[PDB]
Amino acid sequence: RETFRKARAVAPSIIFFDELDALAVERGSSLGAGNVADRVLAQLLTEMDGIEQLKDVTILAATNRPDRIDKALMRPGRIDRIIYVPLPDAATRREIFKLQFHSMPVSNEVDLDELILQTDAYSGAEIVAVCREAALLALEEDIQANLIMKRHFTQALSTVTPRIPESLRRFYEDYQEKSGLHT
Amino acid sequence: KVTYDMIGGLSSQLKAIREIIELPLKQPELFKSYGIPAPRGVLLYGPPGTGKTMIARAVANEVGAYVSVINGPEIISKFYGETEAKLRQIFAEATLRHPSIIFIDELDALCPKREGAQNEVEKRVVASLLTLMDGIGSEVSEGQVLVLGATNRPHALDAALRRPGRFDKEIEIGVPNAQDRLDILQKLLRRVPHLLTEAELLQLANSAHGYVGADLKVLCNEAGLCALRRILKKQPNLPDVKVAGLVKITLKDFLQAMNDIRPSAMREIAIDVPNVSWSDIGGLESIKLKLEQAVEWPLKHPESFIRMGIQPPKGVLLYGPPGCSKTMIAKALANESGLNFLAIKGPELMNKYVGESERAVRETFRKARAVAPSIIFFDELDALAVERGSSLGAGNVADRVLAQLLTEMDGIEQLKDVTILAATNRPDRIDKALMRPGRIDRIIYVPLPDAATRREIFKLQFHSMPVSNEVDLDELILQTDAYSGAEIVAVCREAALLALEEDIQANLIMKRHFTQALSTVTPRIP
Amino acid sequence: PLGGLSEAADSLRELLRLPLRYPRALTALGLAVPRGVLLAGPPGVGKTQLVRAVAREAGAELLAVSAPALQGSRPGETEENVRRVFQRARELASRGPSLLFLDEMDALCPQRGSRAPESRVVAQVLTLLDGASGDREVVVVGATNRPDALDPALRRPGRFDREVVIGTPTLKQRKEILQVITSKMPISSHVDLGLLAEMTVGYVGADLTALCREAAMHALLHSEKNQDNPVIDEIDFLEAFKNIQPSSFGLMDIKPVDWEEIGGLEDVKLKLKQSIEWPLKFPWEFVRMGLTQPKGVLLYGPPGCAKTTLVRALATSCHCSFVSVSGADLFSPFVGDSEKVLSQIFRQARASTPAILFLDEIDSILGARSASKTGCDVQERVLSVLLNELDGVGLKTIEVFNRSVMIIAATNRPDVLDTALLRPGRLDKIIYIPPPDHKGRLSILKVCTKTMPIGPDVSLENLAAETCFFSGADLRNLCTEAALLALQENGLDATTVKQEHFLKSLKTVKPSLSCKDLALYENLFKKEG
Repeated sequence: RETFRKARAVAPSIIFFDELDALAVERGSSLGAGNVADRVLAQLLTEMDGIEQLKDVTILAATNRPDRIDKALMRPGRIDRIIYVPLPDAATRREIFKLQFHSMPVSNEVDLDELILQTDAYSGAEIVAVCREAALLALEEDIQANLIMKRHFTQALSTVTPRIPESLRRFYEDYQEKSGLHT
Repeated sequence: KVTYDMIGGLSSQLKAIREIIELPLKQPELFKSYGIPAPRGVLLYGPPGTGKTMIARAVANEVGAYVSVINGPEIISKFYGETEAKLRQIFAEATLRHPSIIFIDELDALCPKREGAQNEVEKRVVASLLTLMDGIGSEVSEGQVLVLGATNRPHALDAALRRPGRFDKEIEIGVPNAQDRLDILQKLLRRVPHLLTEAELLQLANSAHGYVGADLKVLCNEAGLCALRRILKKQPNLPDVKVAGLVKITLKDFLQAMNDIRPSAMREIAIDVPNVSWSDIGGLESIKLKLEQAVEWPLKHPESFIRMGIQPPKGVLLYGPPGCSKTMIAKALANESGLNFLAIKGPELMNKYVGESERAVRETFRKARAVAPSIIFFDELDALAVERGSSLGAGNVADRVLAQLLTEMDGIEQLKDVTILAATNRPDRIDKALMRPGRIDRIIYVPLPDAATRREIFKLQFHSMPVSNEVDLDELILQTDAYSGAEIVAVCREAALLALEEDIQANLIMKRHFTQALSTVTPRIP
Repeated sequence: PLGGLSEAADSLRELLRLPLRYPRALTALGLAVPRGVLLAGPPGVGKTQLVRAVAREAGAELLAVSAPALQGSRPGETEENVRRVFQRARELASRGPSLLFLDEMDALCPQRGSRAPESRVVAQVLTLLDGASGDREVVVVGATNRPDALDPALRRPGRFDREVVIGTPTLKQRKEILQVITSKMPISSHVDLGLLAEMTVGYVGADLTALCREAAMHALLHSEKNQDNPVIDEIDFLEAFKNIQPSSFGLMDIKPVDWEEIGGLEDVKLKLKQSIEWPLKFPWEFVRMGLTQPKGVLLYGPPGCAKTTLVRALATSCHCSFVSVSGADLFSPFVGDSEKVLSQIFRQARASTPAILFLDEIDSILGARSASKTGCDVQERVLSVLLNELDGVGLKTIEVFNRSVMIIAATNRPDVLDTALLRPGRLDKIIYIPPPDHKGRLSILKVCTKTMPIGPDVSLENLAAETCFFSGADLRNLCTEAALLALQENGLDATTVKQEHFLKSLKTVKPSLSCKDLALYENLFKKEG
């Protein structure tokens, strides 16, 4: 409530949401816990109602399993434009690699190509963790070495596994196809 | 009018307090010889009526110097100043009466804790008391003014009092014992015409379980009145001129006046050396050996075996199937080695007393330490050591009381010459958290009895039951395997029942008796 | 002397000295030093004696007035007595260090829901202190036992806020104070004071004083010949200790343990080395390496591996200040204090700013959330204050002063704990601790057995083959009991031990580490991520 009050007070502003499905576990499962959940969701609808009052006061949200929400938020008028965030392509992966190398002294045996090749089915931040662990491995090579060796990088690549299967992308795109509006 | 002899027994603490009170007054130079402060605040504690006031008055006789009895609630007047200034007058006189002693009765009323004292007059007068006490430290006052005290409950006291220079000598006085029971009986009856005999008094005292000094006074007085009642009920035209001397007490008076007595014996702590022995149930020699090792050796052998000092463990859990005379063995060892046995049974602990359960635990542990060469005990502790979580309505207390139990036991070093014996028959029930070593480590399994133990127990029964010689023990032995001591003695009881049920005046348990007994019994070994 | 107190003594020395050891015109340069401190703890140990001693060391008037000796019967005389004492303190400030020492403020402060005149008393002394703030050298030391016992309204900033605890009865201080006491007492010459000390767990100094007191007391009682020189024997000392009442009650494990008392899972060992101790070298490591330090790590293994041992070995191999956090240390009968000791130990971590803090068996520390729906509110309060305080962060951006404690936890029922704990940003790493394999079993048996009396007949590898589903403690108790069997049975006074006894002891300790429970544990707490 106070959130929305301040939002109005600072009208040129944007509300944000994340992990909506957390509060969006449907009632009946937890008998004594989902009560505050539905109260909160109801009051949320009660706040957003001032759409006219929301004079160009946009609301951005994002979640992982959009199904788990109630369509009371996905009913037309309030939250209608939808976008699936596509997994990073090769160029995006290379850009992630650039933003990574720009903060660690790396060796010259680097090769962006096969790195991008053996980093599919991964997520960006996960790949950041990969190069991070490869730096850790080089640190294990010597507590005062300078440059990480890409052999150790491949070792890390072997160690890290993509805990995200392509079936998840299949489901993502299926939901995309079988949902309401996108634009 | 009450010499020390008149006080019912407990001569030990009597002499203790005797010297501890007299000698300071006599020669403070002895304390000062070894650089010792003169102990100011003594305090006794125990269940009521026990002799608190009796000790008070009797020392008030024996002193030879001033004593000023001050009953507790009498000073409680909500008029401010009156209480504290009255104390002030008391202490001024205390000064003028330099060789003297001051006592306070029911001191618990004066010092309830801030959680208990819902009046702050209490807190301020406690403050003034502290001021007084510390003020007694005047060098001219030293060795002459002295403080006494007694409560109904040392727990209901306040922490601010046992601080140094204020209250150190916390002497315990509580439930008397067998010899003490007989003693206090004799002391009470010192000046009453009685129709009692020696062995009658012995067995009578034996029948006493929880009584207290003034309570026994009530008892004997009511027996005397019952005897007077019987006398005047024989003939009702007898004025007291012909009855005040002839009346004397037999046992019947005692029994009648006794069955209507609840001698405050609902929740106590009995230092009760039992009557059991190895001879009562033999066999399983290796088990009793390993146990007496684990309990006794850690003072002698791992001392001489610190050589390979792997570890002398403390917590033992030596258990097998139920009904195998376990607790019997516990008491047996406890009395045979010569330690003061205690007991807290799991079931008897199965009470909703939040904290008060743990309170009893703590008090028992403290008594144990007070009688340090000894063995604490638990029977079926899994009653409150249930598998955690399964009981949300009764185990929620169980986890926290077990944690408190920990908090106490965890003095592995406080556990020097003090061991612990829980009990159960399902090792899976026990929680390995209470077995993360350090506290309760060694374990034995006490298996089913054997043919040797079988013939042992049968010898015991035929020694305790008139039996016919034609029933050879070896027949049972050939058919009593895979039995249990409890089951076996039940078998013997049932054979006796058959013998008396066929002929109500029989004197020999014959073969058919044992036969149909076997028919009526079975090795319930599921 | 200040036996067993010199460390807290010198800390308070510097603290209270700052306004007094150094002049005022610098404060007049736009600085307002805190004035008025709290000494909370069981007194008689030296608290009075130490405040005496420090007012001496600096040079100050030991105005050791006992405020409990100022109670009044009618409202108004008390305030005049306080006027007297505080005014004398004011003229002391007019002359020099007005080291007013006023003890037992909590008895002068019955908290809310109490009567009225406490309000007048506390507000009036507040006037005194707030006015004497203008005066030059006004300082007061409220001496009590527990800060909670005092008036809440007397814990504000610019009020009694600088509060310190009496010395915790440590081993070293225990010995110090025993020696200090007997420094005027004619105890027997031969004294294994350390033994008596370690018997006296939780016993504060004053307790030890009293214990020695009754000891020598019965010494003098049951002896009459040498009326002046007592050989106060350790036997009477022991028996008195026995007689004496137990103690009333963040205990760091002084016990050091290396990487030798532990074998198996050396992978997890190197992991702990990775995410904990290399940070020591960090101030230059990530510089030439990039990656930051992961805030929190959570090690989980089946209950029975004694992970606490590994944690303590880590705390050993670093020299870093270490404090432990346990539920038994935590579950005091004061509701609302758990959060408080949490904050306190974290403040201590801040104090010894290089700090490694361990959260053992947190399922015990934090129970279930919504299993018992009638008494689980203060647990969520601890949950909230935790989630708040767990935010130890710094500049840490591209010399550096590495002022950043580290927190590591371990438990056995993570599926019970609150899920928000594992937040990336609070606990950003989790590691698995499987029960040892055949090789780990072999190794841990070898190392646990390196002091038991071994015989030339044993073959550890066979046990290793058959002692599967055995925890560390399982194998340790096993070799223990088997040694016992061998020794007692054959050599009542023995020399050797046989493996037969281990074989027999196998069934005596039923190993219920079912592999199905292993798979359950692993799946549960690997999907716990």
